[PDB]
Amino acid sequence: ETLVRPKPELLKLLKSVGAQKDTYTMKEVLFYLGQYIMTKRLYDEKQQHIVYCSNDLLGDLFGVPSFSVKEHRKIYTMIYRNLVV
Amino acid sequence: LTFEQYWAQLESAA
Repeated sequence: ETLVRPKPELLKLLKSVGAQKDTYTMKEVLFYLGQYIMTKRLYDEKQQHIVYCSNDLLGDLFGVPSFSVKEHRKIYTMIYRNLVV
Repeated sequence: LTFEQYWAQLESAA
């Protein structure tokens, strides 16, 4: 129940999968981000923890062409670099 | 799918 405020690019990402608010729980931020990635089918078929985000708004937010969903800290770090504070 | 269960893991930290 800590609410965070996505900076504009993160917000745009959330809004492309139906997000309506200015603020969000982290669980919400991940929810939408998870949906975007399933939706756009960005995960690797065989190795489904691999996400290819080069050439995508998600790539702009993250600053990498790919990442593993096992790199928990890395992912939360990207998000937390993209919050109004 | 496998991606949903790696991602579900991710949500436990939040």
